[PDB]
This record gives sequence, C-alpha cells and structure tokens, in this order.
Amino acid sequence: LSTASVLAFERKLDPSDALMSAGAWAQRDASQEWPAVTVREKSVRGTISNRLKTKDRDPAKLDASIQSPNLQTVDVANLPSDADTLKVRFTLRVLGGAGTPSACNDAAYRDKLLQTVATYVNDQGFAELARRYAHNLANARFLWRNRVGAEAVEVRINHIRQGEVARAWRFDALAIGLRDFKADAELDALAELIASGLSGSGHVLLEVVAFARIGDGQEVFPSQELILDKGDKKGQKSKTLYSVRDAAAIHSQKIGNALRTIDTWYPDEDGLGPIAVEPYGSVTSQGKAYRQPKQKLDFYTLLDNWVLRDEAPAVEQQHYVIANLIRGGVFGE
Amino acid sequence: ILSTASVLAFERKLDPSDALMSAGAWAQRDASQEWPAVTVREKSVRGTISNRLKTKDRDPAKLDASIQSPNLQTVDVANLPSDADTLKVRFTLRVLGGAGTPSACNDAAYRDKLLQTVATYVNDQGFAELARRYAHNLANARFLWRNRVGAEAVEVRINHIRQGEVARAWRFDALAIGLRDFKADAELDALAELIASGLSGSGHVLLEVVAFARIGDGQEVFPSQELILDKGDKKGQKSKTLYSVRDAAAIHSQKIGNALRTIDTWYPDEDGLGPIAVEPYGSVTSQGKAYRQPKQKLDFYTLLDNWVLRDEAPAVEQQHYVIANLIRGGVFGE
Repeated sequence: LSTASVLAFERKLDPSDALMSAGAWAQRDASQEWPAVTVREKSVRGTISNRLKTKDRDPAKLDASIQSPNLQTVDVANLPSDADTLKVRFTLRVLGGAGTPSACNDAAYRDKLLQTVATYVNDQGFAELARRYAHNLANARFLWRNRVGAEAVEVRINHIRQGEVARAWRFDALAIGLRDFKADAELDALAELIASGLSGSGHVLLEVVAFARIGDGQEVFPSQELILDKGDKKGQKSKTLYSVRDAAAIHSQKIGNALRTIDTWYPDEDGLGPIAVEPYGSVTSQGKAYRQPKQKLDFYTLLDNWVLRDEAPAVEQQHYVIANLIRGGVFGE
Repeated sequence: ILSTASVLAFERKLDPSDALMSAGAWAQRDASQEWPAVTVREKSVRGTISNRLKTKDRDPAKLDASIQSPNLQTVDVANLPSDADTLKVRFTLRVLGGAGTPSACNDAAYRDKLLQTVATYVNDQGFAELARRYAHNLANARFLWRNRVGAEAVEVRINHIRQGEVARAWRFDALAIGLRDFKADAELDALAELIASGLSGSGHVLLEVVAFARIGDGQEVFPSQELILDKGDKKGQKSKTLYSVRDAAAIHSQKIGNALRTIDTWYPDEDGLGPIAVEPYGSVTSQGKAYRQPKQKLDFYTLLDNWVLRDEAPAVEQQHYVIANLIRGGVFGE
C-alpha cells in the first residue's frame, strides 16, 4: 500500500465574507439598519524612510531624493465621525464527513484512511477540535487588527434552523483570552453544536456578529487587495481594499484562517500561543515554518506513518492531523 | 552572531483620525456641537504669468503675447461663513501601546534582542519624556498647520473617554504654550501621565481633541489638498482640490499625526532651530534637506543597529529618538 497520487479534501468550516458596518454602542442591540463602512480614497505623500544600500547613501543624492515628489493614492476605511462601534457580520457552515476525500485514485488507500478517521471519531469526539474552534469564534480572532486596542468587544452567535434563530449566544471577546483555552458553560454548548456539525449529526449554520468599540472616526481594516505595479507619474494607487456592493469587507479565507488558529501542539512552544493549522505549520508574518519536516511532526510525515504503516502518533498530533483534514487541501504528490 | 531581520514592520501607535472642520462664533464655543461644517466649494481664478523665465523667453513680444493668453483655472476654496470667526477642528486619537514589538520579523533571535532592548529602555526610562513632548504637540495646536498662523486665540480642549462620557477634560491656551519651548505645566503633565500610561499598555487612552481658532468673519481655512488625475483637459479645469469626508472639509490623519510627532530636537544641527518631525534620516521636505544624515552616525538605522546588534547604547536623547521611531512605525528592513 502507498499513498494515492491524487488526494483532495473539501473544506469544512466554510465561512462567508464578513461585511463591515458602523454605529453607536448601546444601539448595538438594534444593529440591523447600521450603514456600511465605505472604502474611500485619500492622497498620500511620504518621505524616504526605507534603508539605503550604501551607494545611495551619499548626502546629495539623498537630498535630491527628498526634494522629489513621492505621491500616491490609498484606500481607507474609517468609521463615521459620530459612530464608535464597528460591526462585523459573517456566517459559517460546519459540514462534517471530515475524512472522506473528494478525489482519490487509490481505492485501498481511501479505505484505510476512512478506517483510521473512523477509529479517531470512535474513540474521541470532535470535542477538543470544536472546543478550540468555538474559542476562536468566542473571542474575536476574525477581527484581526480591528480587535487590537479596542476597549470592548463582544460576539453574538445565532444558530439558524430556518429563517429563524434556534439558540443565541453572547460572549465577551476580551474576557475570553487570546491564549488560554479555558472552560465555560455557554462555550461548551457552542462546542457541542460544532462537534455535532463536524460529526454529521445535524445542520449547523451560525450568524457570527462581533462589535468592536473603537472610537469616533477611527480607522478600520478591511482585507487588502492585490494590484500590479507600473511607473505612473504623480501617483498610481498603491493600496486597494476589498469590498462588495459598496461596503468594506474581509476576505472569507482570512476569517477562516482566524478560525483554524487552534494549533498549540507544535514542537517550538505553546506559551507563544496557537498558530494556524497548515501542513508544516508556517506563519507568514513571522516568515518561518514551525513544525519542520526534518523534525518529524509535519502533516505529511504523520499522515504517512499513521495511514500507511499504522504508527499512531501522540494524541495531540492526531488532533493536528484531523484539523488538517477539516481544513481541506490539495494532497498527494 | 546576530544580524538584522530582513523584514521588519511596526504598526503605528498614536493613530489619529481625519479632522473635520466646522465654524461658528467665539464665546459660543462652549456649546459648539451643532456648528455647521466648513464646506469646500469652487471658484474661478485667473492669474497672469509670474514664473521665473529663462534667458530665451524674455523677449518682449513673447512676454506680451503670453499676457495676451491668460491662464483660466478653477480652484476650490474653503472659507468660514461670513458671520463666523472661529474654526473648530475635531479629531480622536488612540494611544495603543506595545511599542517595541514588530508585526513582521524573519529572525526570531533578533526579535528577542529588540524586545530586551525596548524593555530595558522602558524599565530604565519610561515614556515620560516622549509623552511629555506628544502632550506638548497636542496642547499647542500644531495640527492646525496654517489655520494657526496669524490666529489670535487658539484654545485646545482634550477629553478622555472611557465609555461615551468624559473621564477627564483639559483646556489649554495654545498660544501661551509655545511652538518651540517645551515648558512645564501641571495639566500638561497630567496629560503626559495619561499618554505614558497609554504607551505602555497600562491603560486605555482615547482622546477627543477639539481646537478652536479665532480667525475672522469670512476668512480662509486650509484643509488638506488632494491629488488630481488631470489628463490635459480643456482650457484649465479644476487644478486645486481639497479634502472632505461628507461635504465637510477635513485634514488627513497622517498630516495631524505628523504634527503630533514633531518632537525631535536632538538632531545635530540645532535644538535652537526648533523641533522637526520624528522621521528616519531626519528628512524635512519643505526645507528640502535631510537633517540627521546616514553619513554622520545619528541616523535611525545606525543607532538601532548599534543598540540592538552590537550592544552599543547611544546617548539617552538618541534613545528617545529611536523609541519614537518605533512608536511611529514603518517598513524597516531591506
């Protein structure tokens, strides 16, 4: 038995684009008619503040560079001048059937993989993974820079059966820490619901609303788009923000990156907090890959040892491997 | 061995908002909440030729024929109403905290050395000096750039906001406080203690700043000026463009934040010529020159690399400069 040359898993925990709207705290309960946050433009001139490569470090060339115009246009999203609360609303489906691939050559391989995933789901629930996922919904990881420096964040999660709410949670995203996966009662109810979604035992749809109290006219942070560089005189646009029909917005995959930041089991540390579930789990901001393949805790090494050769790894690394299967991805050679 | 991170990036602390401008009467400024905003509106203008000509176009037929064809332009102007002499400028400010910690770093040994360095700073010398100077720049009205020039009465009002209600209010005379002389006060040092509490994570600082500037009935206010995609259009279209938010004239947030970090008196030219803004390479654009060259050794990158990599701590004043650059933020690294 060997690996299939094609494996492909579809993602569970399938979120929507979060849309941003602004208003007043303690009108927070009536945040249904709040106007959107519009991506706008302003002009920018900067000065020379990057490093110099010691051949542009002559003083006359530097002063000629400073006398040069350095203009460009950027996109900004701010709250209004009479609105101090940011509202961020997305939805989320938990699907389940989280070990069945969607494109698999080798029929013996997918049989032994389903045996292994079914063994996991038999002797352990999706209980730890749903506990961790419901933490990352309970705090406001999906408010990336919008949470940074906010004085009051709260999260409102409504489970939706029809055009109607089954159950409503209301959390306090600053009391629920960014590090400690603690214990709570309503959070354990949400973890039971997400674990019933991941196991295949019900329909899970969430309405995740989060309110960050920021300040009047302060800047909010939609996720940034991708533009190509040209040599336009006196400023081509240097920054594009993402939006929908005239409303600033966060990409769905950035929210989904916040929700699968449950990995505290990597060999470096766990006082450094959870990192996101990636094969050979890498952080792009810190520029390095935790969980290298040569120090054998990689997803591919653990999966090859555990499916092809029956070497069951440690329990926490099994949580990591099943978290990669809930993530989805393009596997195989 | 230790080397610099090939990617460094710091998020800005002390981040202001856009300053919306409104107008009314002095001694009505104690109820200045429903003042109408200064609106940007267009007017025609028609100059003559006044450029410094070369020594080829100074023939009298050419110059007279240039006067024969005048330049017709549309500009936009922001004035006060003709029965309103006080300019109100209002913005909020957040002093975040966590200054030395980068937001992108390739080399996690360099990251720990930089964090040890900033913690050695904050433990030895707090944010007292920096917040004292930033409180000067809030207390005088630098963020009124040309709105302040020639005004006779500037009054700054800074509130602190815990929930939508005022924790503590300050009032100032921004012309009694200098533009150059960092003197000592008591309310200003209370504001400095608040900002130094904010800069080190010890608390929450949100500051509603309002600056009244009595100018004169009908006079001109100066919002910040936008950029044009003028594509050689027909016979002088709109050439000057001002900034507004919702038909209400405004200043950019980065121009205000420039005015807040005009702290740097430590550049090797003179403290006597007054403070410049805390940039790397000390670059002042209107002067056209770089104070604090990298050829001399008071640059941000030279001081930062000597104080982080090679353990050579600079003078205390240059430590205030380097920590103020980290509060500024920016894309450092190669």
